Amino acid sequence: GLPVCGETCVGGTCNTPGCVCSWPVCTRN
Repeated sequence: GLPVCGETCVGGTCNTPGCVCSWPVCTRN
C-alpha cells in the first residue's frame, strides 16, 4: 500500500514479487 518501489508505471508495469503496478509508481503493501 506504500510506494516502496522505485519503479514506475506508465509505459510498462510491475510484476515485481510483492510490488504491484500502480500509477504513477509501483506500490508494495
